[PDB]
Amino acid sequence: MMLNEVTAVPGTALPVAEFRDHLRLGTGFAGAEDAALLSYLRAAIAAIEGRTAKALISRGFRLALTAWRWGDMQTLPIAPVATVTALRLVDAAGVETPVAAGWRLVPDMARPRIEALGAMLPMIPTGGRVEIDFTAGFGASWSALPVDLAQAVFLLAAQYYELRHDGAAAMPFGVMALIERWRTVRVLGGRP
Amino acid sequence: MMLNEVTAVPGTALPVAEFRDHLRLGTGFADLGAEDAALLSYLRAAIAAIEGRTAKALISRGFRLALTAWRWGDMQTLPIAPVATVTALRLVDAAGVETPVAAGWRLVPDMARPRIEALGAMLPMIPTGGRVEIDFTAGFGASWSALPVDLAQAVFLLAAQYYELRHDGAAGAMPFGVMALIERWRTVRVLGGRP
Amino acid sequence: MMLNEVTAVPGTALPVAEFRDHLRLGTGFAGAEDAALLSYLRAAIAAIEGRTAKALISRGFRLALTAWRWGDMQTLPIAPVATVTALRLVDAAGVETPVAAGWRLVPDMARPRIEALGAMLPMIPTGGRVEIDFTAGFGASWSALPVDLAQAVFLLAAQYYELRHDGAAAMPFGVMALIERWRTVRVLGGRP
Amino acid sequence: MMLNEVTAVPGTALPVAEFRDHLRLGTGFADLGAEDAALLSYLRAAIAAIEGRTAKALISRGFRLALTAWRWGDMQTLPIAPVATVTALRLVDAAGVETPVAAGWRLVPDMARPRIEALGAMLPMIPTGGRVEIDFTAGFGASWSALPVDLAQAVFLLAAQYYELRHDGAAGAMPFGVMALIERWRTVRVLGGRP
Amino acid sequence: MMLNEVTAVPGTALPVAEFRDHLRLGTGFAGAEDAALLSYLRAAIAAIEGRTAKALISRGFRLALTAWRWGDMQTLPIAPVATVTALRLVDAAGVETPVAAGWRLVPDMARPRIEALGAMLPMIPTGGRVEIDFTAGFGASWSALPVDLAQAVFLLAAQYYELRHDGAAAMPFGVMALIERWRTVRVLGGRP
Amino acid sequence: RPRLNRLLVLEEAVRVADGAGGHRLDWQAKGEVWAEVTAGSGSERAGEFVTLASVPFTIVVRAAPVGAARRPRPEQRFREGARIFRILAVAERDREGHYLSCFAREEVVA
Amino acid sequence: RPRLNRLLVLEEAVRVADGAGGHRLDWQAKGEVWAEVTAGSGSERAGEFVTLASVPFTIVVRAAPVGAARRPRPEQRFREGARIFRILAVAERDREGHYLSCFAREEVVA
Repeated sequence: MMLNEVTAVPGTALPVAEFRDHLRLGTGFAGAEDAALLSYLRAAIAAIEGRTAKALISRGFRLALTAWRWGDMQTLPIAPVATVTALRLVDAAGVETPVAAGWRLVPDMARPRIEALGAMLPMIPTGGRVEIDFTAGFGASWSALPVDLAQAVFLLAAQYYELRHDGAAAMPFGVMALIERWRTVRVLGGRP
Repeated sequence: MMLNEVTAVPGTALPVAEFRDHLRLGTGFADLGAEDAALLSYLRAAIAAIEGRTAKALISRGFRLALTAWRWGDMQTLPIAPVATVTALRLVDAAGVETPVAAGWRLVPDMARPRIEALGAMLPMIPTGGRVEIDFTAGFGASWSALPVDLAQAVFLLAAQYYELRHDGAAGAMPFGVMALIERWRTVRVLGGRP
Repeated sequence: MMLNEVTAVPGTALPVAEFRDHLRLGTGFAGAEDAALLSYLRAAIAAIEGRTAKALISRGFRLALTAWRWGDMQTLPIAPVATVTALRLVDAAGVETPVAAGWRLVPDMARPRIEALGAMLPMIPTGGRVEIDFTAGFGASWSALPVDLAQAVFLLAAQYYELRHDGAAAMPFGVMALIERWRTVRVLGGRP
Repeated sequence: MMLNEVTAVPGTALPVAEFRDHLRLGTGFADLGAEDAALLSYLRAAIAAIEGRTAKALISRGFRLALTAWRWGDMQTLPIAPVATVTALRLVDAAGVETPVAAGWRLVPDMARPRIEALGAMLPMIPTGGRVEIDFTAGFGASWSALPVDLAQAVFLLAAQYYELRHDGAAGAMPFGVMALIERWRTVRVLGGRP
Repeated sequence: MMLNEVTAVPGTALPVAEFRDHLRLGTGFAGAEDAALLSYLRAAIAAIEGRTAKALISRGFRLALTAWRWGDMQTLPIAPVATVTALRLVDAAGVETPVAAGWRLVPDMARPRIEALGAMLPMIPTGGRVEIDFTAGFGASWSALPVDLAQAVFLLAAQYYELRHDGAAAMPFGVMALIERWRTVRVLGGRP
Repeated sequence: RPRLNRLLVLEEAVRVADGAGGHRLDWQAKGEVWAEVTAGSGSERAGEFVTLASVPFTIVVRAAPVGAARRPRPEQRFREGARIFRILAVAERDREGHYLSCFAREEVVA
Repeated sequence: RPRLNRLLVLEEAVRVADGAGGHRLDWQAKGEVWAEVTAGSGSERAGEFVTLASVPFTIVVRAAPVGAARRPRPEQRFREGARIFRILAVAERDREGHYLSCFAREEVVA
């Protein structure tokens, strides 16, 4: 189980123009170039998509795993999923033969899971571990996000900008109190 | 159970002209509009912050509850609380070809637990490998003047702290603060069990 | 059980003139227009009529519920009631047939309850849930309120005016100590 | 199990031109390079500080795992987590004369537990008084632009405190500080036992 | 068991030039001569090679002990070892006869141990205790060290320089938090 | 952080020049701003032939970029009714730049 | 320790001498530095025939050895846009020497 992404987000989809309107606009001085700001939003998206297990820009992933968990399951970790592209099933060397039937993607923010039809799920050869490419995330743009999750990115990327090293300074709906409802709540630490 | 919304708030329905008067910005200048893209940007970030703590909707946009299996036998509680006039209950199959069903489902309107409550002792059956999309418009009112005013005051108390401090800086809450106003709009549930 | 109100309070019944005499009069400067003040009293009436379950201006409600609690009961939540207007009993589609006998309103600040005559209360059809329209509240004006409840509205609407966001600053008879005797004290969390 | 690296980071792959812009040093002077031997000297001291707390590699240099006895029967977990393309599994004897073996070992790639997982039910046998050198290139990407950005931000938050204070001087950590960013890259192990 | 070293480190292998670039460079004033600085790095190397049981410059040791612990063991205390030179086995007076077979050095950062071939290890005469000369350490230069261990030497030798007596002043990756992963973690206080 | 409670009329005078190199001031009203006013130690001051009565009165408004009408400049003045607060300088209180320090006198002739 | 948030253009004037023993100043821009600016108590000052408006404005930059361009000297000045901050002296805040104290005036003519 690796879950590397296919393509990174371009930066032209990130709101480097709307971040400085959060950062110094209305109150302040009309400071740094776009390459300094964009290094702080994706450093704040990747801090929140790691704490909440989300994706937020809807790029494409590839989940390559070696054993299914159940035979009617294997929940996917990145939460908002849509349109699992292919279920490639490589052999050892891998002429790379895909399968096209047997499973149904169930789009669900709780457990995005792959839930094969019936009771049997596509098995794995010896050495030829199965890979899933899926496109998980809210929307292709920034305007398709939930706004409280998009605000906590701006509240955090303005923290990484306005104070550089790990220095000193909790408000009611802060950074933590906004992403506490997008995190995954699980209480199974067990065998299944 | 995905629960994505069909349309969003248009932005003309948000009281930016009143939130500007709340912030005590400035009255009679020739500028008077330098923060309309900003004052509206924190009203959307404080409405959607309180919609996540109270599971309310506040503007009455149209939602869509796409799920694959009914939770219980007949009732099927909806997450967003203030509901009215479920538009369509469609019953999809393996591939497209959605067929709307009147379906004997009826929507008890209540802000405690907004549920469907099948009247024929069973909800209409879902095909194998098929979804169910409940289209409904949930929320208080179409404009801002139809909200309960204690909940609409908590939006202004909260969107003004996203305005007046930009990064996460620590700030004794007032008697009826932000948290004390939305805490009678939260959902009070005590069931962690199987039924 | 929804309990939406029929008509909102007009604002010409709210004391926007007497609030500024609380706010800056006797001590101070003889600041904001009436639309800014009136947005703070009804934001303080709705904070106290939610904490104390009252109505304070006596507007009309409609309680539409699907099952009675007992057959000689169904206490009404908004506390000071007077003159239940109609007991409409709709069917499914609803030609909307009212009933006019069988129950007695019992005006009581403790349990405003509807208490049908005898032992049988008007039953509900399948799908046709019963609605009650009643006019609950102290008086039509502002001068008919209990003055300690009307003072705690002014002590709270002067808090929402004189400090804008959730900032810093308990006195003996404060806001909480004045509305603590209008709140509903119930200790039944049980089956009946 | 020694685990020394074959080659180190070349120094041209470290973003000194970006870490200089992080430190807010100075933009348009004729000097502009008085700390290139210093800003790079604290980036190497904050990458290698986070590689020891998270057991990651971050630049994808080539490693060598010289050990003498297989830990378990078949799997042989590797310490450094993000692995790809184990170059050679050689099987040395008492004195030199190393012979490479394809060996039926296969390397399950996973950032949870990077292991070898013998497919012939046994790892290839080690001679008496002989080593095993696993040559592999472990890490995220060859350049700095291939790192996960939350881990690369923790390097800049940490290398800037080695810059801004030279001796060990005591400094309330921020919501997502240095420790809160690397704490989802650490290894979460709960086995102190014999297997 | 003594473990004295053969030769001290020359000082021309210590980075007295790179220490002042840590000490006052980039921020400060372009203070003391090389004999004052070099007295503080080796006073900070010997504080960390004692707390972490390391060697850091790879000088040569001589471990002379009187009884082996097991017959397939005697772990060596200085941790990063390479190329045990000789296993001299003196008698009483000591014509000083070396042995050249029977054992294998196992280079391991955890337990650098000497692990004789088979089950029998070279025994010790009466009075003629066995000495091991080995060359333990990371590399001959300073550029072969792990950089977090080399940084904690500079963070500590800049402490011994910038404040002279035991006076007043914890940061996230400090001196202690950097050398806490090079220390020896043992939980045997027992018989074997 | 400030409690902006008092309403003050910002006033910029348009400067019609006269013949002799000077200007003429009429003080038309600019927009109204909200600000807190904090008095310092006040005492009489020897005027020209007046016995004036001055107070320091640091005034805190919200900020703006320098090319905006919401920035009080030192050639402007405040006015609460008939109380002329001058402006001595504006000086950017917070580290982030949310608020400004105006400095007044409010010298009635006593 | 300072929060270096504001961007200031360091400016050294090259000094072309004229005939009569003086110099000519043109104020070309040196590099840009980041610095925090902390206002003191500001008030009007009797200029020559101007009513100036001054503020103390202690400015904190990062340090450098004295033979470097990143050291602001007192003959230089800062500029944020069109706001001329002078430099009165530089004075080495920290004990270790990480930061400097510049001292400005920023006197607009009011």
